[PDB]
Amino acid sequence: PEYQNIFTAVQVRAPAYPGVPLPKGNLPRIGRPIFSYWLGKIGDAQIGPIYLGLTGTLSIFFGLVAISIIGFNMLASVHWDVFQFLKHFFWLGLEPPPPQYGLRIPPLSEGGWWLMAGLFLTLSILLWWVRTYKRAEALGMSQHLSWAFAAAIFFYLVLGFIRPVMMGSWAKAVPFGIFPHLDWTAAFSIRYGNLYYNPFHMLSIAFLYGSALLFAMHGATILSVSRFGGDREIDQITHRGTAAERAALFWRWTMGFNVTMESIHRWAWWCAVLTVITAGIGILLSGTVVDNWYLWAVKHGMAPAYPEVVTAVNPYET
Amino acid sequence: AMLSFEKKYRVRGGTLIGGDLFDFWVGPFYVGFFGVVGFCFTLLGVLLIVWGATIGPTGPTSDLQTYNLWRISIAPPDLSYGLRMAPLTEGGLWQIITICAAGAFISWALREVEICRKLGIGFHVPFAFSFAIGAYLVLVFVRPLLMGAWGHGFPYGILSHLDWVSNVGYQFLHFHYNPAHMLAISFFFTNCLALSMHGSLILSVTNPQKGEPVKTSEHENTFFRDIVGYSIGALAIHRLGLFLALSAAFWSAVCILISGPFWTRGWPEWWNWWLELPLW
Amino acid sequence: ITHYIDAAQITIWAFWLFFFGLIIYLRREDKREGYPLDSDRTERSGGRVKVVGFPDLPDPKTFVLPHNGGTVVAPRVEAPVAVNATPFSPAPGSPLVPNGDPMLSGFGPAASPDRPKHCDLTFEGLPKIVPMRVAKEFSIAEGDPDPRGMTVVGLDGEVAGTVSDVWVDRSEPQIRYLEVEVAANKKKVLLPIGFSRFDKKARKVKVDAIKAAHFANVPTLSNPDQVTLYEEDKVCAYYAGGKLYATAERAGPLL
Amino acid sequence: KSLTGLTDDEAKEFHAIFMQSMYAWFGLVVIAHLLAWLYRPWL
Amino acid sequence: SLTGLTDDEAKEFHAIFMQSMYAWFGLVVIAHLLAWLYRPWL
Amino acid sequence: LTDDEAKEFHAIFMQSMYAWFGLVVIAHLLAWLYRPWL
Amino acid sequence: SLTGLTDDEAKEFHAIFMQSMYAWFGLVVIAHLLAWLYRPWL
Amino acid sequence: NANLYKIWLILDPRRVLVSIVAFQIVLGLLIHMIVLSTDLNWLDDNIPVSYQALG
Amino acid sequence: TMNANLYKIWLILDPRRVLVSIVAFQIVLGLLIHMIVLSTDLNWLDDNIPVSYQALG
Amino acid sequence: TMNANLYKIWLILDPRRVLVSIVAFQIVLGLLIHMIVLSTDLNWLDDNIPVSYQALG
Amino acid sequence: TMNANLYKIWLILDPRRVLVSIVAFQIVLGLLIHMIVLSTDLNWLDDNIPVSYQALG
Amino acid sequence: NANLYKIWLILDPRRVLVSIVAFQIVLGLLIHMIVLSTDLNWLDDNIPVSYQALG
Amino acid sequence: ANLYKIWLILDPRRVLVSIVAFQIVLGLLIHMIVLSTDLNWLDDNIPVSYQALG
Amino acid sequence: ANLYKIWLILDPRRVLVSIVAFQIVLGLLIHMIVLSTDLNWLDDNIPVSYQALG
Ligand SMILES: CCCCCCCCCCCCCCCCCC(=O)OC[C@H](COP(=O)([O-])OCC(O)COP(=O)([O-])OC[C@@H](COC(=O)CCCCCCCCCCCCCCCCC)OC(=O)CCCCCCCCCCCCCCCCC)OC(=O)CCCCCCCCCCCCCCCCC
Ligand code: BCL
Ligand code: BCL
Ligand code: BCL
Ligand code: BCL
Ligand SMILES: CC[C@H]1c2cc3[nH]c4c(c3C)C(=O)[C@H](C(=O)OC)c4c3nc(cc4[nH]c(cc(n2)[C@@H]1C)c(C(C)=O)c4C)[C@@H](C)[C@@H]3CCC(=O)OC/C=C(\C)CCC[C@H](C)CCC[C@H](C)CCCC(C)C
Ligand SMILES: COC(C)(C)C/C=C/C(C)=C/C=C/C(C)=C/C=C/C(C)=C/C=C\C=C(C)\C=C\C=C(C)\C=C\C=C(C)\C=C\CC(C)(C)OC
Ligand SMILES: [Ca+2]
Ligand SMILES: [Ca+2]
Ligand SMILES: [Ca+2]
Ligand SMILES: [Ca+2]
Ligand SMILES: [Ca+2]
Ligand SMILES: [Ca+2]
Ligand SMILES: [Ca+2]
Ligand SMILES: [Ca+2]
Ligand SMILES: [Fe+3]
Repeated sequence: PEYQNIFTAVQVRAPAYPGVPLPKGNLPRIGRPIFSYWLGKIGDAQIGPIYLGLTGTLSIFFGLVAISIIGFNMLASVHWDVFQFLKHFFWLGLEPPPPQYGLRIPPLSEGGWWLMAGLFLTLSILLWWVRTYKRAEALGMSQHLSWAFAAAIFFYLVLGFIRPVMMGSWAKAVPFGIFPHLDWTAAFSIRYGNLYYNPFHMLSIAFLYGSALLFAMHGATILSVSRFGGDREIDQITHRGTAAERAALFWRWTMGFNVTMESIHRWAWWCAVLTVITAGIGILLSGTVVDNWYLWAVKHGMAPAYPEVVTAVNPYET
Repeated sequence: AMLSFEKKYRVRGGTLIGGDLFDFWVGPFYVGFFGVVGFCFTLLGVLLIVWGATIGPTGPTSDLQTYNLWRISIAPPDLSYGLRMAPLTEGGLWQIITICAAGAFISWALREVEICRKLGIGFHVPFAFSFAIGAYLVLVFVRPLLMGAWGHGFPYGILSHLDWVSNVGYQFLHFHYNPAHMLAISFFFTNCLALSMHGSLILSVTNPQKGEPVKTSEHENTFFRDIVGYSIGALAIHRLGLFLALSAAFWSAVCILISGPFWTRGWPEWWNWWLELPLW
Repeated sequence: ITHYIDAAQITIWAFWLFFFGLIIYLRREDKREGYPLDSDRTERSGGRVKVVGFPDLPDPKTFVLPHNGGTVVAPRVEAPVAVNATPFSPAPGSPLVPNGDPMLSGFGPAASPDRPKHCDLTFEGLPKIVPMRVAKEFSIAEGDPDPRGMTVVGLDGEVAGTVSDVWVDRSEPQIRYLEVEVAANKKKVLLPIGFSRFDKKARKVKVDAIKAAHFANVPTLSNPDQVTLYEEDKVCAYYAGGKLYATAERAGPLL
Repeated sequence: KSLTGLTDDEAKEFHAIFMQSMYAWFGLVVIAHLLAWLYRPWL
Repeated sequence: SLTGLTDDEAKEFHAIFMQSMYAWFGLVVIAHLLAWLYRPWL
Repeated sequence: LTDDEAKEFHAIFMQSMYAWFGLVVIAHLLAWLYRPWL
Repeated sequence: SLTGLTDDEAKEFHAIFMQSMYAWFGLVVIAHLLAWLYRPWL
Repeated sequence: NANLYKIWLILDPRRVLVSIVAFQIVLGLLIHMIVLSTDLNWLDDNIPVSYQALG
Repeated sequence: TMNANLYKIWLILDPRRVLVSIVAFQIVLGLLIHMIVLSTDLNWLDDNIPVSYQALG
Repeated sequence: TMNANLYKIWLILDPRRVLVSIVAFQIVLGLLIHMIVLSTDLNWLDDNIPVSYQALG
Repeated sequence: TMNANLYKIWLILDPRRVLVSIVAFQIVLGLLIHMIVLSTDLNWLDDNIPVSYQALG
Repeated sequence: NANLYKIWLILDPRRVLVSIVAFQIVLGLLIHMIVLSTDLNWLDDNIPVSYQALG
Repeated sequence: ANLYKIWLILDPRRVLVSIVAFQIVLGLLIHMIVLSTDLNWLDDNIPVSYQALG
Repeated sequence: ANLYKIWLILDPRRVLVSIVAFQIVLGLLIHMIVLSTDLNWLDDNIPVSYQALG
């Protein structure tokens, strides 16, 4: 047997770190940090403090309004009956405006709340993007997080905003609800002739699977060399240690090639980012360019053919 | 060839099977006993896949045979064969390739164990890879076995296996409501977010703004505390990423394992236990 | 009208162009350590031939260390370092066998590079990894046992010593090493947390990596109140050598 | 100073046992196909 | 040299290489003749 | 590589490439006579 | 002075580069004339 | 310009040559395929003859 | 109507990176616009002008 | 026409690894050829020769 | 027609290691050959020989 | 040009050769597969005869 | 004439192993390609079909 | 005559455990093979169908 470094067996405590000092113009952080013993079994025990300037304050306000408009309409849809709200929660949703209204602002009683929730969540997310940018700037760090976040925002924007406007109707955006947004996902594939045959859907899957592949590989690799301090990747990158050396040789010996302690995080960065880049393109092309992905795949010679063992007379021909 | 620091690690021993017989490298690759065995399973499986492409579903002279990369398909047997071996040209080829794949996959993982033993590192990577193998084996062994026919396996074709997934999913009307499937997807999605967060942070502290020194552990913790009020820690982020990726694979296996063997109706109707509770 | 070319097909081809460019970019970044490769082609060419594969190595980047720590470059020319081992066979691709007593050979899983002889620093510039004797602001989290005073046992259950102190990470609070006062020689040696299992009810730390008698040769610290990167790797590698070397059965194989 | 560590005499010695052993294997292959051709000619 | 082989060593390997390659191509031509005689494809 | 070594490689490289191109031309004349494609 | 080459080496490399590129562009023009005679696309 | 040659003092000639070669090959493969996906396709145009019919 | 000291921009922005980026940007834009034009009525490749070559055979 | 110095190949190619490579490839190749032949009209197990055993019983 | 120095193969391959490899190969070969034969007309389990035992009930 | 030999002071002769061999082999396989995908296919043209009809 | 000097540039061992690996792969590929076609000599019922005997 | 010397070169204890693990799998394998054929003894309604007794 051996220690697997999954749980911290013996936690130590020190007075909470208030954070690296930020340049003038940043607001003071807020909150008195607390320690969670149980969070400390799997990771860092400190919770807080937090930074909250104008960007994040504006972001949270937009976001609370958006979330409440959704919940209010969910509760209204079971006539304020809290017990039925809990019964039906996973089924409830806030529905996009009917197609008859196009891209015009629809009535409060029939779609106006969705558009307001969509506007304010979108602004809330865009302000959160600025927050990720500013927090790196104040620490003197490069902008990799905000670049990756922008890729996720791109996909989010394509789903609910760019494509509906291109298609001339808010009715083609996504409803706010757990199971309702799953209906939207399945119905979208049905309507557009089977999303499996969308090549950017295929790529997005390759990269989503690859993210789990790469984090399983990297996550597992680092814990196996954490006995050599391999989790301390900053100093393994500047001052290659036997942690970084043994990690590369494990993979070199397994599959014939390897990366570095720094560059695995580039592979990881791009794999995750390409998941949502290709997803946005795939949705951006659906309805706007390709109306039936299967027939598009047939046209370019991709669709498999099978021996005919079932077949049906088309009653519309007869 | 070797990494410029590699030679001092190329130590003898640590094998599970084989000892001195196969204890050698071939270029970068370590071989060993499970390298030899895995190579044979792999080359056979790959060559039998290509042979299936060569003869197609109904012989090399028919219009259905094709080397088109998207359209090549090697399919499992009809369900009527049950747990028996079908003729090679009626799905038996698929059946032999499956065993090669399992043997290729399991041999790869055990070779990894021998490499860990040489390097004196933990066994997390072959352990984690076992979850992917388990999911493949749930798909081609456990779930077909519980339902009584190897033909419930999926076909080996780049696009044809998406048709399998599609038609198996819609057997349950609305497969999105599978609870293990929802949980697994949450893990797949959360894993992707976490991976982009981790990659970004390491690159942003080791490659800071021009004129800045390399940043510190204190910067890393401060940075996510500044954004979300919490930092999990540089060790724990690797703990988290492994947990999310493995959880995604595990609940994948669960979500397909229950679809047929432990549930036969539509997946939305499963949630009627919730709806029918005597609270509402 | 009808056209074979359409925007979905155009865009997917554009992605492949981007993607293959990305792959070559990534493979360049991958070669900032360990390259050019040590081969027998470079030996026989008299060094004329450098093995680097494709793509070739990028132009060097610079890492500026805080607190006037200097500059690191990548890739970098690294001086060859002798391997304390002899080939099992003269044929290419053969493993090597450690010289002398394997635990002390610095070879195989006992091996490690020569990291810098300085201490990793906190943002404020203090030695990052230090014993609790020095960082008096640290304590054991309530609910968990204090490792100080616990008994250290080797892979064979024999008493190797007692935990004499606990070494913590001041930047990101956690135990990184236990300090072990070895019974046999009364020296104080580091024990990485990665090699330690706590048996809390027994107040025993179990170390599967080495035997009790192997603790006498844990590499020693030049300065008892701090630890250099160089010493960190030498310490961890010595325990790791035991995983393969500490008993005969560990050589393998199973069958 | 050969690449494989074999001396010149060892290469000759290995080569002679290797060549004899391979001819015997190919000989069995010829017998198998003669039997196969007699049983089930395929051209 | 770039391979470590001397000038005389490259002439020796070249003579064996070229001899072995011509022999292998001779087998290839014999096979394509037999295949052409049994089943012409053009 | 020295200057004289580069001329020697270049002379042998060019004759080899033109020879390779000669086989390429012969293959296409054979292919054109058997199966003209334009 | 930023790539290592001297000012004369850059004049010499530029001269060979331009003649090479013009030669390549000449081959390109010949191919498109042959293409226009066989299959005019405008 | 008469001093345009000084571009080889800022751009590495070794890198520029390889990049051009790589770009030209990819462009050449890409353009052939584009033309093959239009009316200009010269392989399956059955000119001078269709070889699958004549056999 | 241009400034005389505009040359001082190369004291602010790296000229090597500017020239490389311009080359990269121009090559990509050129590919994009051709395909944009290809996907419109101005399409010049599959327009059967001067003739249809598939209809010729 | 085997060269007199063909034995020198073992000065370049390692015996044990060459031996392992040959044994592994031939086993894979022998398994492949059998499965190729079985999936054709040359099939010798299901050819009901000398008799069919699912028919006889 | 063997080589009288064929025993020298044990100076190249570790004899104790070859034994373990042979035994496990043979077990997997036996499993493969049975499965393959069971997929054919020679099938001895489902041939209703001497009788079909499902038709007894 | 007369000084064209100096390209091997710029580009590694060893690497250029290996790149040509690898590119040409892949290009040759690609071109055969493309041609075989067209009307020009010389393997399935039943020329000079269909051998499967002979059986 | 000085073509033998190729072994002063390209490693003779590396060329050999590459040729062997390439040729075995190409050889397997060509057999399969030909077998997918009318030229197939295994499934042509030549000289006879042996399954039509039973 | 010297077959006992096998245990001077292969560790007896893991040979045993391999055999035990191998035998149990093979036993499960052979039953599931037999059960999936006409020799099936569970669903053959011999000596009687207990479901039909309902
Ligand atoms: C509708 C959209 C809605 C979006 C809403 C978003 C909401 C937010 C809005 C505000 C956005 C603000 C944006 C940032 C503001 C300024 C930030 C800043 O600080 O700039 C200075 C910044 C920092 O300067 P620096 O000195 O480099 O500092 C770097 C650090 O030292 C440390 O740097 P480093 O050392 O880590 O290196 C940096 C990194 C650079 O990476 C990045 O920073 C950007 C990452 C990309 C993000 C976008 C994804 C791209 C998706 C492309 C795929 C699309 C499919 C179609 C393909 C088309 C392309 C052909 O290096 C690389 O990774 C190299 C990448 C190489 C590219 C791929 C290689 C191949 C290229 C082509 C090869 C040739 C082709 C033929 C080949 C033939 C042979 C095969 O300047 C930069 O150089 C970095 C540029 C990145 C900023 C802009 C781009 C990212 C942000 C926008 C992303 C938007 C995504 C949406 C995509 C939509 C679908 C297409
Ligand atoms: C009607 C169409 C024709 C046809 C048209 C062409 C045309 C046109 C060409 C080929 C070429 C080749 N074809 Mg074809 N081809 C046909 C059918 C086939 C079949 C088959 C199963 O039917 C096969 C396997 C081949 C195989 C081959 C190769 C021998 C060769 C390309 C090798 C290469 O890329 O080298 C890349 C390797 C290197 C650069 C390595 C270095 C060079 C070394 C030293 C030389 C290696 C051996 C050399 C290729 C031998 C043959 C030349 C003879 C003229 C045959 N052809 C049909 C019948 N084929 C090409 C060729 O022969 O080029 C000269 C070529 O241009
Ligand atoms: C109606 C449409 C025409 C057609 C229209 C064109 C046009 C128009 C052009 C080509 C060009 C090329 N075509 Mg085309 N092409 C047709 C059919 C084919 C077929 C085929 C299977 O049917 C093939 C294999 C080719 C192949 C080729 C290449 C020889 C060349 C691209 C090389 C390159 O990318 O360089 C990238 C590599 C480099 C830049 C490396 C450096 C150059 C080195 C030193 C020279 C290498 C040898 C060189 C390619 C020899 C060819 C020149 C001759 C004048 C043909 N064509 C049909 C019949 N093709 C181009 C060309 O000839 O360019 C001059 C070009 O402009
Ligand atoms: C109509 C078709 C014919 C037929 C036509 C042929 C033809 C034709 C050939 C075979 C060949 C073989 N056939 Mg058949 N075959 C038929 C039906 C069968 C059936 C069956 C269930 O119906 C079976 C099981 C077999 C079995 C076999 C094998 C005995 C043999 C391939 C061995 C091999 O590849 O070794 C792989 C090779 C090696 C490992 C290298 C050589 C081994 C040497 C002897 C020394 C190695 C010892 C080494 C130190 C240790 C090895 C062990 C390792 C640890 C693994 N045949 C029918 C009746 N068969 C071939 C044959 O007999 O080869 C002589 C052959 O040429
Ligand atoms: C009607 C069409 C013909 C046909 C047409 C051809 C043609 C044409 C050729 C082959 C060749 C080969 N064929 Mg065929 N082939 C047919 C049927 C078969 C069947 C079968 C199950 O029916 C099999 C198993 C084979 C197998 C083979 C190989 C023996 C050989 C390729 C070896 C290689 O890749 O080298 C790659 C490996 C190396 C280069 C390694 C180095 C050399 C080593 C040391 C020696 C290896 C063994 C050697 C090939 C001996 C076999 C020679 C015999 C005279 C065939 N043929 C049918 C009947 N076949 C080729 C050949 O013989 O090439 C000379 C070839 O050109
Ligand atoms: C468990 C979390 C995730 C995960 C982790 C995981 N995978 C891993 C590892 C780990 C920890 C490795 O260490 C290992 C590795 O070495 O990666 C570089 C591996 C790996 N995961 C891989 C693939 C991969 N993993 C996937 C998924 C996942 N892996 C997870 C979601 C998938 C998906 C989602 O589809 C694939 C494509 C390989 C890159 C590598 C294992 C390589 C290997 O085992 O090589 C031997 C086998 C061959 C070279 C080919 C064998 C060919 C067969 C004999 C015939 C083919 C049969 C096959 C079933 C046909 C399929 C056809 C169609 C479906 C197209
Ligand atoms: C009563 O409830 C209280 C108040 C107590 C709080 C409880 C709240 C609860 C329980 C909320 C529950 C929310 C849930 C379950 C939400 C689930 C949401 C899901 C799954 C959403 C999934 C996808 C949604 C997407 C992708 C939507 C995208 C929409 C976009 C991008 C819309 C953008 C709209 C814009 C930008 C509009 C602009 C308006 C213009 C400018 C055009 O005006 C003319
Ligand atoms: Ca809905
Ligand atoms: Ca034509
Ligand atoms: Ca036109
Ligand atoms: Ca028979
Ligand atoms: Ca029977
Ligand atoms: Ca023909
Ligand atoms: Ca035949
Ligand atoms: Ca019974
Ligand atoms: Fe990491």
